[PDB]
Amino acid sequence: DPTWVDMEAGDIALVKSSWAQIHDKEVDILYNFFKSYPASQAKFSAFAGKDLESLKDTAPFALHATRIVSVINEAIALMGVAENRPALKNVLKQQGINHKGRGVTAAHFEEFETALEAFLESHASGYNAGTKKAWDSAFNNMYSVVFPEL
Ligand code: HEM
Repeated sequence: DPTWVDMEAGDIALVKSSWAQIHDKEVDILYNFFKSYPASQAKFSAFAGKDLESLKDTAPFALHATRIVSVINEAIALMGVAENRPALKNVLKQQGINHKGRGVTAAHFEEFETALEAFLESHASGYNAGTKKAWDSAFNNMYSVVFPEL
């Protein structure tokens, strides 16, 4: 599994600022994920077997979208400060523990990354190779803690 490599401060800023451009698009982020990975939608109790076009703009869909984004928001808020590293790692570890119980794989997390990258490329103004590199570094570090729990 990946090895943690401390992020540069500028890369942390690139993640926080590009995130801020999409974090109020929770429903669209979830829709993009399930559109790109229908097999992931099949794992969800509220969504399996339902038509994705029907699910958008319903409360159960916004509810799950908000839950995911709540955790991402917190994790990204905890980045950049040494005294917050234990708290950040505990958020990440708990998500790994919780998802282990749901049969979610390392590749599934990478699929979520792939879809988010495409969404950031579509919606974050000024997205470029540096933005991509910064998120790659953030995901590497997330995986270093999450993958061993899966
Ligand atoms: C950064 C990525 C992700 C985050 C932040 C996240 C977060 C969450 C949260 C907050 C919940 C709600 C229950 C709880 O609070 O523990 C949840 C449930 C769930 N997640 Fe994720 N998740 C992520 C990625 C994934 C991936 C890649 C999959 C695989 C397809 C997945 C599948 C599920 C399933 C099946 C549930 C349970 C739904 C249910 O009980 O009906 N998650 N996740």
